Amino acid sequence: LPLYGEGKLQGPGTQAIPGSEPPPALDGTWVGDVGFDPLGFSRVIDMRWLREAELKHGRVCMLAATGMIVQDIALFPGVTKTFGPAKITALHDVAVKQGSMQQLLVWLGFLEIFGFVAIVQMLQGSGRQPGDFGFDPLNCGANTDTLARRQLVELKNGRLAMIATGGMIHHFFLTGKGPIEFITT
Amino acid sequence: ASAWERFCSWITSTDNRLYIGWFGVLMIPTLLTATTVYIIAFVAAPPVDI
Amino acid sequence: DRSYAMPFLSRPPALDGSMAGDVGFDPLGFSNYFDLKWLREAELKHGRVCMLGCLGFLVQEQANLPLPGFDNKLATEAFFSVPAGGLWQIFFSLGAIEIITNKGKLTPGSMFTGGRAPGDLDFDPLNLSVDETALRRFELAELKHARLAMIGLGGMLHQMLLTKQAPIEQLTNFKSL
Amino acid sequence: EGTGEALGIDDTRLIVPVILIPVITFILYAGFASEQDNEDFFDTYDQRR
Amino acid sequence: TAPIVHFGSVISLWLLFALPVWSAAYKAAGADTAEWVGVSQVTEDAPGIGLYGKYAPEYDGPTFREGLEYVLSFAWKPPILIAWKPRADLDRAMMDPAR
Amino acid sequence: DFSAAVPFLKRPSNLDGTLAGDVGFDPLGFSDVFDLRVLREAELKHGRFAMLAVLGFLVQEVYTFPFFPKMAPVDAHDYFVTQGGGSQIIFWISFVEIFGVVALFELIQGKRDAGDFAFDPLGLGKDEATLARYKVAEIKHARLAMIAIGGFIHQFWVTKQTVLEQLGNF
Amino acid sequence: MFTLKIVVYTTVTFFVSLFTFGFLSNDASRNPNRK
Ligand code: KC2
Ligand SMILES: CC1=C(C#C/C(C)=C/C=C/C(C)=C/C=C/C=C(C)/C=C/C=C(\C)C#CC2=C(C)C[C@@H](O)CC2(C)C)C(C)(C)C[C@H](O)C1
Ligand SMILES: CC1=C(C#C/C(C)=C/C=C/C(C)=C/C=C/C=C(C)/C=C/C=C(\C)C#CC2=C(C)C[C@@H](O)CC2(C)C)C(C)(C)C[C@H](O)C1
Ligand SMILES: CC1=C(C#C/C(C)=C/C=C/C(C)=C/C=C/C=C(C)/C=C/C=C(C)/C=C/C2=C(C)CCCC2(C)C)C(C)(C)C[C@H](O)C1
Ligand SMILES: CC1=C(C#C/C(C)=C/C=C/C(C)=C/C=C/C=C(C)/C=C/C=C(C)/C=C/C2=C(C)CCCC2(C)C)C(C)(C)C[C@H](O)C1
Ligand SMILES: CC1=CCCC(C)(C)[C@H]1/C=C/C(C)=C/C=C/C(C)=C/C=C/C=C(C)/C=C/C=C(C)/C=C/C1=C(C)CCCC1(C)C
Repeated sequence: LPLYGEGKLQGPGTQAIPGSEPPPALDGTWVGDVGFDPLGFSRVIDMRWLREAELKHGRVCMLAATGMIVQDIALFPGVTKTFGPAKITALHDVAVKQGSMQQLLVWLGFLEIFGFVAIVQMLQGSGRQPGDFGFDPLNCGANTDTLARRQLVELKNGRLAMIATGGMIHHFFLTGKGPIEFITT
Repeated sequence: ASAWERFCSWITSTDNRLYIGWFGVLMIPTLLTATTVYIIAFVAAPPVDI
Repeated sequence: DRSYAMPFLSRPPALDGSMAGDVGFDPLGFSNYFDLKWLREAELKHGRVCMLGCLGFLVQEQANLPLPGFDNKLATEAFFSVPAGGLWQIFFSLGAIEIITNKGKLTPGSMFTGGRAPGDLDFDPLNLSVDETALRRFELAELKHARLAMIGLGGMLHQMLLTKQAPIEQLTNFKSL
Repeated sequence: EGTGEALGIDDTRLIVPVILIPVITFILYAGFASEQDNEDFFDTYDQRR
Repeated sequence: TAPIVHFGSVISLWLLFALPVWSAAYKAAGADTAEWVGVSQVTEDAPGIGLYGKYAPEYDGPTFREGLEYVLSFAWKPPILIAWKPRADLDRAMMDPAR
Repeated sequence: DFSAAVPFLKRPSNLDGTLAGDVGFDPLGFSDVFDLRVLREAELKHGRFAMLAVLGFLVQEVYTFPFFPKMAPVDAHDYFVTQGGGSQIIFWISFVEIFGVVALFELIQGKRDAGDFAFDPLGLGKDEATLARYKVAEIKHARLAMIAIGGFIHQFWVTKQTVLEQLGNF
Repeated sequence: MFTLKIVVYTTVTFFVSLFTFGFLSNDASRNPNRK
């Protein structure tokens, strides 16, 4: 798994925190490794679980950010009748009573049972890498060098989407406005 | 070499001044209760509507 | 020569790697003064009770036999609703198995005379542990869940007593104070 | 009195001692019993303790 | 001769046949695959992991009665106040008069 | 020969000078009568209590938690001895102090250093040199906070003015 | 009244259980002619 940009991004000789050195778990092989782990979470918890959690959070939060934006730009027909005008976290409470969120929980949990099995199997030497669920129907990750880059994009956009979703939700708590309405203020 | 075995040996011991044994386990408390209540009721007890 | 769980304290001499739950934590040092086989058996037995007890708190609380005195969610107050008759015939069922599993040997001076390892009543229908590594990881998992479920039934029960609300209900209502 | 309760047990509390104290005594007796040679014998009584 | 007793009777025979059936299903197959192993997130270098799998530690220490007397000793003679007994090496028995 | 802190007095014998913040100050001479390690542990524990108390005294005055009512620090003890929390805090302190007793028994046999509990959760003073400087800083700040907590509380009693208030208006 | 009842039940059960499991503990062997 050669690292794209090894030397400028995600590789040795690029250590983020200049004064401090990184934990011994943070080797030069992992993706998006800028040598950043001040609180030292890596020595305690296995890196495979940690990258699984990072990729799961990033993939969930990219969907969450794009949902919070698209829900403002457009809405599926009929949601405005059942759900009244209802933004990020109020819509959660309304949709829980509606029962849609139960279905989301049921089916995402059904998928996460096999996600749990995959995490277990990787942690007992199945050879699977973190976040690799074999999902590439369009065959866009076939080329290896493009896959390398797309991995760091996935990590970095996941991080950016995590911070973004935190922003949108707490801006909603402040003003009670969505992303599009909040930016035009 | 077990606590119950030692207890049974002590109860069935021929070395106690007064033998207890398993029948004594039932006799001594019952007889002592009867003696105590009889003494207390004989020295002091209100009249009884026989 | 210092306990891992209690850095400040020195390691209990008895506590050791061989046990499978050892992290050096015996600050009192009971180990020094009781059969550690007996202590481990007691730990695993209490935990095996509590592991079922917490789920019971939870399942009884949501589903229940449709029998007439069997339906009362607050478990604390449920023990008495179902008749002691039933609770006694179950207590007697656990007695049978106590003596069945322990094979009559059920005192500290007799329990392990047959060579039975502590905490094993020879039960292993599934999740086989013939793999020592698997046995080694599963025993730590069992001990951690035993220890956690102890805290659990404790909280669930004392808490159900505190607010007369079963587990799931209490927190959702979470009437505080 | 004269009500017909089984073993006089009118309160359910009374059962806790009545069932448990034999069980603790049974547990203490089991340590004795498990230590004995429990094979059969052809005699009027067992001379092995 | 009731419909529900028949139902309970089928389930009783199910519970009775479960152990002879599934215990043997376990016996023949089992999890002796040499890959069935529990997996956890924390690094296994320091999980307080069990060593030697089942471990039974031979025991020849104080009797159970003596043990409960030790535990009774927590209230009868705890180790608290002994810290404030005088300096036990020599108390400066040769404390120089100047000091 | 003679303590630098008290030049007219002679240097207390057991106070050789190894422990942090040791300036040979023991006029009454408790070190000669008792183990210095036990006294050092008592000093560190009381001083840590006092440092937390001194910080909390001011943090309560500037900010009392919204779920709790607003009372000056001293007026609070009496409130929470009934609210319930008082019990919870003193309960947990006793829980930790039982293992403190175990650690003291270790200390008596010399298996543990005085005032040491391996608490560097974030590896602050992991440098040998720094741990020294920190040990000196810890003992001084503790010795100061012992005075500060007593002043704060005793001032409230003589003058109903949370320190911040009093300082504002004498 | 109930407290006295349960205390008496405790005492009676204790002594009856001692009698029961004591005579059940191979009492026939406790004779001077054994072995
Ligand atoms: C796993 C444990 C367990 C076992 C192995 C077991 C076996 C048997 C057998 C087998 C030989 C018989 C024949 C039998 C019979 C009865 N059982 Mg029992 N039973 C167990 C558990 C419970 C529970 C939880 C309850 C219960 C009850 C009753 C009643 C009610 C009589 C009444 O009250 O009219 C009767 C007649 C209920 C009760 O007594 O209360 C309503 C009750 O709640 N049982 N039970
Ligand atoms: C053994 C074995 C087998 C098996 C098996 C089986 C059936 C195993 C079953 C195991 C079970 C049921 C385990 C349950 C554990 C529960 C825990 C740790 C709960 C913790 C709760 C906590 C900390 C809490 C809390 C709370 C409290 C107190 C307050 C509340 O307000 C909130 C909250 C609710 C959060 C098989 C058959 C495969 C065969 C094999 O050969 C051997
Ligand atoms: C001269 C001399 C010597 C000496 C000496 C000296 C000067 C000794 C001085 C010792 C002193 C000043 C000790 C002070 C201890 C204070 C503590 C433990 C405070 C705890 C506070 C708590 C728990 C609290 C609280 C609270 C807070 C904060 C928030 C409130 O809402 C609630 C509440 C009120 C409960 C030496 C050493 C040489 C010996 C020599 O021979 C003679
Ligand atoms: C739906 C719902 C609810 C809800 C809710 C939810 C889901 C709430 C919360 C959501 C999320 C996504 C929170 C994210 C918070 C992120 C933070 C604070 C980022 C910090 C960044 C830092 C420190 C930056 C660090 C740094 C960066 C990047 C750059 C510089 C270096 C460094 C310092 C390392 C409720 C609770 C209202 C209930 C309701 O009934 C239902
Ligand atoms: C009563 C009570 C409570 C309480 C309480 C509490 C928390 C009480 C706390 C009291 C404290 C901590 C008092 C401290 C006094 C310190 C003194 C006198 C130091 C003098 C040092 C000097 C002169 C140093 C001298 C010096 C020396 C030696 C060396 C250097 C030179 C020099 C500086 C000159 C409540 C609030 C909980 C309510 C409850 O209902 C009951
Ligand atoms: C009363 C009642 C009601 C209804 C049924 C019935 C009548 C039979 C009766 C039954 C009562 C029963 C079953 C009671 C059982 C009591 C139980 C399970 C109590 C549990 C108590 C548990 C407690 C404290 C746990 C506290 C643990 C603590 C701090 C641990 C601290 C810690 C330790 C030890 C090491 C690591 C650090 C950490 C985590 C801080």
